[PDB]
Amino acid sequence: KVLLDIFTGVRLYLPPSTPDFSRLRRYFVAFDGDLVQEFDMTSATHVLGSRDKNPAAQQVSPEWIWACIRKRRLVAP
Amino acid sequence: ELPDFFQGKHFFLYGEFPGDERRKLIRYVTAFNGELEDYMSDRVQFVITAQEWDPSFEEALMDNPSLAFVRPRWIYSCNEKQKLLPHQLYGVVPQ
Repeated sequence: KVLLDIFTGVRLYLPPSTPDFSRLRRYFVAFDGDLVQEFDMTSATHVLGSRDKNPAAQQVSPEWIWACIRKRRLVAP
Repeated sequence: ELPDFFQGKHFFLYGEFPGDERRKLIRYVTAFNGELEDYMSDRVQFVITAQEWDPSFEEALMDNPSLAFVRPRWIYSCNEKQKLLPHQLYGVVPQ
């Protein structure tokens, strides 16, 4: 199977200001990611960018998303 | 490195899908570079439904002649064969 279930169970808010937004989102969702809509932002498992608001989430990076898909599993932030 | 055989194709998911089928269809259409629409319009090229033909299908046809009505198994098998299969194999028509 080409589409492996990598980001299963993770709810990530991807802000449209993020560079490479469309490709990042396409690949994240393609590997079982789950995007959170803006109004539902405070309740999400990870945040891309900065811990404001919702510091209860975990901050990651587009580099993190790419490294996860290339290691074919979840990995450290 | 993902395939791109839905690129330029506009999809609308109409009606209710069983279980997580809606999420799965979103995943596959996005993966293969399909563009999913929040709303129906004459820019939609493929309506994906599990429900049966109703007069709104014909109303959308009269405003978009090239529109096609297809079952979610089209998307699933497109993923399985990793190819763009002919949607006519999985079409929805009046009953």
